[PDB]
Amino acid sequence: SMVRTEPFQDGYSLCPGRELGRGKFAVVRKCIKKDSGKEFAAKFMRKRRKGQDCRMEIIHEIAVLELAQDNPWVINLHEVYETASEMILVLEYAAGGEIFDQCVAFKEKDVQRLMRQILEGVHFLHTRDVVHLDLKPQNILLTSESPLGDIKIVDFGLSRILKNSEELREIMGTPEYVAPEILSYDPISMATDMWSIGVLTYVMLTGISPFLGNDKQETFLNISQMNLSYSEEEFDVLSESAVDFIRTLLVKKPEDRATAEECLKHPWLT
Ligand SMILES: CC(C)(C)NC(=O)c1ccc2cc1OCCOCCNc1ccn3ncc-2c3n1
Repeated sequence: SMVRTEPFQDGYSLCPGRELGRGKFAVVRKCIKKDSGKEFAAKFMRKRRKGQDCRMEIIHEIAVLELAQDNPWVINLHEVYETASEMILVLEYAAGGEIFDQCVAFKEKDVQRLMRQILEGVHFLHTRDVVHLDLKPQNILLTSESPLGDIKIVDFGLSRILKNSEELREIMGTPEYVAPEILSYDPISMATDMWSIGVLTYVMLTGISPFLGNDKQETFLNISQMNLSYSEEEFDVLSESAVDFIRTLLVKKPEDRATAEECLKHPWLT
Protein backbone atom coordinates (compact mmCIF):
# COMPACT_ATOMS: atom_id res chain seq x y z
CA SER A 1 0.00 0.00 0.00
CA MET A 2 0.74 3.67 -0.18
CA VAL A 3 1.32 4.52 3.47
CA ARG A 4 0.13 7.94 4.61
CA THR A 5 2.07 9.88 7.23
CA GLU A 6 -0.34 12.81 7.60
CA PRO A 7 -2.48 12.64 10.77
CA PHE A 8 -5.37 10.18 10.46
CA GLN A 9 -7.69 12.43 12.46
CA ASP A 10 -7.43 15.19 9.83
CA GLY A 11 -9.43 13.08 7.39
CA TYR A 12 -11.65 11.07 9.74
CA SER A 13 -13.69 11.57 12.89
CA LEU A 14 -13.97 8.64 15.27
CA CYS A 15 -17.53 7.58 16.06
CA PRO A 16 -18.55 7.81 19.73
CA GLY A 17 -19.15 4.87 22.01
CA ARG A 18 -17.83 1.35 22.21
CA GLU A 19 -15.29 0.04 19.72
CA LEU A 20 -16.32 -2.45 17.06
CA GLY A 21 -13.87 -5.08 18.22
CA ARG A 22 -10.63 -5.80 19.95
CA GLY A 23 -8.14 -8.45 19.00
CA LYS A 24 -4.73 -8.89 20.47
CA PHE A 25 -2.54 -6.11 19.04
CA ALA A 26 -5.52 -4.51 17.24
CA VAL A 27 -8.56 -2.31 17.97
CA VAL A 28 -11.35 -1.58 15.48
CA ARG A 29 -13.24 1.72 15.81
CA LYS A 30 -16.04 2.91 13.56
CA CYS A 31 -15.26 6.26 11.99
CA ILE A 32 -16.59 8.82 9.55
CA LYS A 33 -14.58 10.33 6.71
CA LYS A 34 -15.09 14.08 7.16
CA ASP A 35 -15.28 15.29 3.55
CA SER A 36 -17.54 12.38 2.52
CA GLY A 37 -19.71 11.39 5.47
CA LYS A 38 -18.99 7.75 4.64
CA GLU A 39 -18.63 5.11 7.36
CA PHE A 40 -15.43 3.06 7.58
CA ALA A 41 -13.87 0.72 10.14
CA ALA A 42 -10.44 1.88 11.34
CA LYS A 43 -8.11 -0.94 12.44
CA PHE A 44 -5.52 0.41 14.88
CA MET A 45 -2.59 -2.03 14.93
CA ARG A 46 0.33 -1.50 17.30
CA LYS A 47 3.72 -1.90 15.61
CA ARG A 48 5.30 -3.31 18.80
CA ARG A 49 4.58 -6.78 20.22
CA LYS A 50 6.39 -7.90 23.41
CA GLY A 51 8.94 -5.11 22.88
CA GLN A 52 9.83 -6.19 19.32
CA ASP A 53 8.97 -4.24 16.21
CA CYS A 54 6.34 -6.23 14.33
CA ARG A 55 5.65 -3.77 11.51
CA MET A 56 6.26 -6.66 9.07
CA GLU A 57 3.21 -8.43 10.50
CA ILE A 58 1.00 -5.47 9.60
CA ILE A 59 2.69 -5.26 6.18
CA HIS A 60 1.79 -8.90 5.64
CA GLU A 61 -1.90 -8.25 6.41
CA ILE A 62 -2.03 -5.33 3.99
CA ALA A 63 -0.48 -7.57 1.34
CA VAL A 64 -3.09 -10.27 1.88
CA LEU A 65 -5.97 -7.78 1.95
CA GLU A 66 -4.63 -6.39 -1.38
CA LEU A 67 -4.17 -9.82 -2.96
CA ALA A 68 -7.88 -10.26 -2.17
CA GLN A 69 -9.08 -6.84 -3.23
CA ASP A 70 -11.18 -8.18 -6.13
CA ASN A 71 -12.55 -10.98 -3.98
CA PRO A 72 -16.06 -9.78 -3.09
CA TRP A 73 -16.18 -11.84 0.13
CA VAL A 74 -13.08 -10.24 1.66
CA ILE A 75 -13.31 -6.89 3.44
CA ASN A 76 -11.97 -3.97 1.40
CA LEU A 77 -8.95 -1.99 2.53
CA HIS A 78 -9.50 1.69 1.77
CA GLU A 79 -6.42 3.50 3.17
CA VAL A 80 -3.33 2.98 5.35
CA TYR A 81 -1.83 5.42 7.88
CA GLU A 82 1.31 5.27 10.05
CA THR A 83 2.24 6.87 13.33
CA ALA A 84 5.35 6.25 15.41
CA SER A 85 3.56 3.59 17.47
CA GLU A 86 0.59 2.55 15.28
CA MET A 87 -0.53 1.57 11.83
CA ILE A 88 -4.14 2.29 10.88
CA LEU A 89 -5.95 0.22 8.29
CA VAL A 90 -9.11 2.01 7.15
CA LEU A 91 -11.39 -0.82 6.08
CA GLU A 92 -14.85 -0.74 4.56
CA TYR A 93 -17.75 -0.68 7.00
CA ALA A 94 -20.74 -2.98 6.52
CA ALA A 95 -23.59 -0.56 7.30
CA GLY A 96 -25.73 -2.61 9.65
CA GLY A 97 -23.22 -5.45 9.48
CA GLU A 98 -22.47 -7.81 12.34
CA ILE A 99 -20.14 -10.54 13.48
CA PHE A 100 -21.75 -13.87 12.65
CA ASP A 101 -21.31 -14.98 16.31
CA GLN A 102 -23.46 -12.18 17.76
CA CYS A 103 -26.19 -12.98 15.21
CA VAL A 104 -27.02 -16.14 17.19
CA ALA A 105 -29.88 -21.93 14.99
CA PHE A 106 -29.86 -20.95 11.31
CA LYS A 107 -32.18 -22.41 8.75
CA GLU A 108 -30.45 -24.96 6.52
CA LYS A 109 -31.41 -22.72 3.58
CA ASP A 110 -29.51 -19.80 5.11
CA VAL A 111 -26.38 -21.84 5.83
CA GLN A 112 -26.36 -23.15 2.26
CA ARG A 113 -26.33 -19.59 0.89
CA LEU A 114 -23.77 -18.42 3.46
CA MET A 115 -21.41 -21.39 3.10
CA ARG A 116 -21.31 -21.04 -0.68
CA GLN A 117 -20.14 -17.48 -0.08
CA ILE A 118 -17.54 -18.49 2.52
CA LEU A 119 -16.28 -21.30 0.29
CA GLU A 120 -15.91 -18.98 -2.73
CA GLY A 121 -13.74 -16.58 -0.76
CA VAL A 122 -11.71 -19.40 0.74
CA HIS A 123 -11.41 -20.96 -2.73
CA PHE A 124 -10.13 -17.63 -4.05
CA LEU A 125 -7.52 -17.37 -1.29
CA HIS A 126 -6.40 -20.97 -1.81
CA THR A 127 -5.78 -20.37 -5.51
CA ARG A 128 -3.52 -17.50 -4.35
CA ASP A 129 -1.58 -19.93 -2.11
CA VAL A 130 -2.96 -18.17 1.00
CA VAL A 131 -4.17 -20.32 3.90
CA HIS A 132 -6.26 -18.36 6.41
CA LEU A 133 -5.82 -20.55 9.57
CA ASP A 134 -8.38 -18.60 11.57
CA LEU A 135 -11.75 -19.25 9.85
CA LYS A 136 -14.17 -19.03 12.79
CA PRO A 137 -17.31 -16.98 13.53
CA GLN A 138 -15.40 -14.08 15.17
CA ASN A 139 -13.83 -13.45 11.78
CA ILE A 140 -16.92 -13.87 9.54
CA LEU A 141 -18.84 -10.63 9.09
CA LEU A 142 -22.42 -10.33 7.85
CA THR A 143 -23.29 -7.21 5.85
CA SER A 144 -26.78 -7.47 7.41
CA GLU A 145 -28.19 -9.19 10.49
CA SER A 146 -31.84 -8.88 9.44
CA PRO A 147 -32.40 -10.04 6.76
CA LEU A 148 -29.28 -12.16 6.50
CA GLY A 149 -26.82 -10.39 4.23
CA ASP A 150 -23.49 -11.36 2.69
CA ILE A 151 -20.33 -12.70 4.37
CA LYS A 152 -17.06 -10.76 4.55
CA ILE A 153 -13.88 -12.34 5.94
CA VAL A 154 -12.16 -9.62 7.97
CA ASP A 155 -8.87 -10.73 9.60
CA PHE A 156 -5.76 -12.32 8.20
CA GLY A 157 -3.36 -12.11 11.14
CA LEU A 158 -2.72 -15.86 11.23
CA SER A 159 -2.50 -16.26 7.47
CA ARG A 160 0.36 -17.67 5.44
CA ILE A 161 1.48 -18.08 1.87
CA LEU A 162 2.31 -21.76 1.37
CA LYS A 163 4.68 -23.61 -0.93
CA ASN A 164 3.65 -26.09 -3.61
CA SER A 165 5.19 -29.53 -4.29
CA GLU A 166 8.33 -28.23 -2.57
CA GLU A 167 6.49 -28.95 0.69
CA LEU A 168 6.93 -32.72 0.37
CA ARG A 169 10.07 -32.89 -1.77
CA GLU A 170 12.84 -30.35 -1.19
CA ILE A 171 11.82 -29.96 2.46
CA MET A 172 11.61 -33.69 3.21
CA GLY A 173 14.92 -34.37 1.48
CA THR A 174 16.44 -37.64 0.32
CA PRO A 175 13.91 -40.35 1.26
CA GLU A 176 16.42 -42.90 2.62
CA TYR A 177 17.42 -40.55 5.47
CA VAL A 178 13.99 -39.30 6.58
CA ALA A 179 13.07 -40.14 10.16
CA PRO A 180 9.81 -42.06 10.72
CA GLU A 181 8.13 -39.32 12.80
CA ILE A 182 8.46 -37.10 9.73
CA LEU A 183 6.65 -39.56 7.48
CA SER A 184 3.90 -39.53 10.11
CA TYR A 185 3.67 -35.71 10.28
CA ASP A 186 0.85 -33.71 8.70
CA PRO A 187 1.85 -30.09 8.02
CA ILE A 188 -0.42 -27.06 7.97
CA SER A 189 -1.93 -26.96 4.48
CA MET A 190 -5.05 -25.79 2.63
CA ALA A 191 -6.88 -28.74 4.13
CA THR A 192 -6.43 -27.11 7.55
CA ASP A 193 -8.74 -24.34 6.37
CA MET A 194 -11.31 -26.90 5.22
CA TRP A 195 -11.48 -28.60 8.61
CA SER A 196 -12.43 -25.25 10.06
CA ILE A 197 -15.10 -24.79 7.42
CA GLY A 198 -16.45 -28.22 8.35
CA VAL A 199 -16.54 -27.20 12.01
CA LEU A 200 -18.35 -23.96 11.20
CA THR A 201 -20.86 -25.73 8.97
CA TYR A 202 -21.67 -28.12 11.84
CA VAL A 203 -22.03 -25.21 14.29
CA MET A 204 -24.16 -23.26 11.84
CA LEU A 205 -26.67 -26.04 11.23
CA THR A 206 -27.02 -27.42 14.78
CA GLY A 207 -25.89 -24.91 17.36
CA ILE A 208 -23.36 -27.46 18.68
CA SER A 209 -19.59 -27.21 18.70
CA PRO A 210 -18.86 -30.82 17.69
CA PHE A 211 -15.53 -31.34 19.48
CA LEU A 212 -16.17 -29.13 22.52
CA GLY A 213 -15.22 -31.41 25.42
CA ASN A 214 -15.45 -31.13 29.21
CA ASP A 215 -11.92 -29.68 29.52
CA LYS A 216 -9.31 -28.70 26.90
CA GLN A 217 -7.60 -32.07 26.72
CA GLU A 218 -11.05 -33.47 26.09
CA THR A 219 -11.50 -30.89 23.33
CA PHE A 220 -8.04 -31.77 22.00
CA LEU A 221 -8.77 -35.49 22.50
CA ASN A 222 -12.08 -35.25 20.64
CA ILE A 223 -10.35 -33.50 17.75
CA SER A 224 -7.73 -36.27 17.51
CA GLN A 225 -9.84 -39.37 18.13
CA MET A 226 -13.61 -38.68 18.23
CA ASN A 227 -15.47 -40.18 15.28
CA LEU A 228 -18.64 -38.09 15.09
CA SER A 229 -21.95 -39.91 14.76
CA TYR A 230 -24.37 -37.17 13.54
CA SER A 231 -27.09 -38.94 15.55
CA GLU A 232 -28.21 -35.97 17.65
CA GLU A 233 -31.83 -34.82 17.82
CA GLU A 234 -30.72 -31.62 16.06
CA PHE A 235 -30.03 -33.67 12.89
CA ASP A 236 -33.56 -35.06 12.33
CA VAL A 237 -34.71 -31.99 10.37
CA LEU A 238 -31.43 -31.73 8.45
CA SER A 239 -30.92 -33.06 4.93
CA GLU A 240 -28.79 -36.11 4.15
CA SER A 241 -26.64 -33.93 1.89
CA ALA A 242 -25.94 -31.55 4.78
CA VAL A 243 -24.50 -34.40 6.86
CA ASP A 244 -22.52 -35.83 3.93
CA PHE A 245 -21.14 -32.35 3.30
CA ILE A 246 -19.75 -32.16 6.84
CA ARG A 247 -18.48 -35.76 6.69
CA THR A 248 -16.43 -34.60 3.71
CA LEU A 249 -14.68 -31.90 5.76
CA LEU A 250 -14.28 -33.31 9.30
CA VAL A 251 -11.90 -36.04 8.11
CA LYS A 252 -8.87 -36.41 10.35
CA LYS A 253 -6.42 -37.32 7.58
CA PRO A 254 -5.74 -33.96 5.84
CA GLU A 255 -5.24 -35.48 2.38
CA ASP A 256 -8.73 -37.02 2.44
CA ARG A 257 -10.51 -33.73 3.11
CA ALA A 258 -12.58 -32.03 0.43
CA THR A 259 -11.07 -28.93 -1.14
CA ALA A 260 -13.03 -25.68 -1.43
CA GLU A 261 -13.36 -26.32 -5.16
CA GLU A 262 -14.95 -29.77 -4.58
CA CYS A 263 -17.12 -28.34 -1.79
CA LEU A 264 -18.51 -25.78 -4.26
CA LYS A 265 -19.59 -28.70 -6.49
CA HIS A 266 -20.99 -30.81 -3.64
CA PRO A 267 -24.70 -31.52 -4.31
CA TRP A 268 -25.52 -29.73 -1.04
CA LEU A 269 -24.63 -26.34 -2.57
CA THR A 270 -25.77 -26.85 -6.18
C1 LIG B 1 -9.88 -9.23 13.85
C2 LIG B 1 -10.64 -8.11 14.55
C3 LIG B 1 -11.35 -8.64 15.78
C4 LIG B 1 -9.67 -7.01 14.95
N1 LIG B 1 -11.69 -7.58 13.65
C5 LIG B 1 -11.51 -6.93 12.49
O1 LIG B 1 -10.44 -6.88 11.87
C6 LIG B 1 -12.74 -6.23 12.01
C7 LIG B 1 -12.69 -5.46 10.86
C8 LIG B 1 -13.82 -4.78 10.42
C9 LIG B 1 -15.01 -4.88 11.12
C10 LIG B 1 -15.07 -5.64 12.27
C11 LIG B 1 -13.94 -6.31 12.71
O2 LIG B 1 -13.93 -7.08 13.84
C12 LIG B 1 -15.15 -7.72 14.24
C13 LIG B 1 -15.83 -6.84 15.24
O3 LIG B 1 -17.01 -6.32 14.65
C14 LIG B 1 -18.19 -6.52 15.43
C15 LIG B 1 -19.40 -6.15 14.61
N2 LIG B 1 -19.37 -4.77 14.14
C16 LIG B 1 -19.11 -4.41 12.86
C17 LIG B 1 -20.08 -3.76 12.03
C18 LIG B 1 -19.68 -3.36 10.81
N3 LIG B 1 -18.37 -3.58 10.44
N4 LIG B 1 -17.73 -3.16 9.27
C19 LIG B 1 -16.48 -3.57 9.42
C20 LIG B 1 -16.26 -4.24 10.62
C21 LIG B 1 -17.51 -4.23 11.27
N5 LIG B 1 -17.86 -4.66 12.48
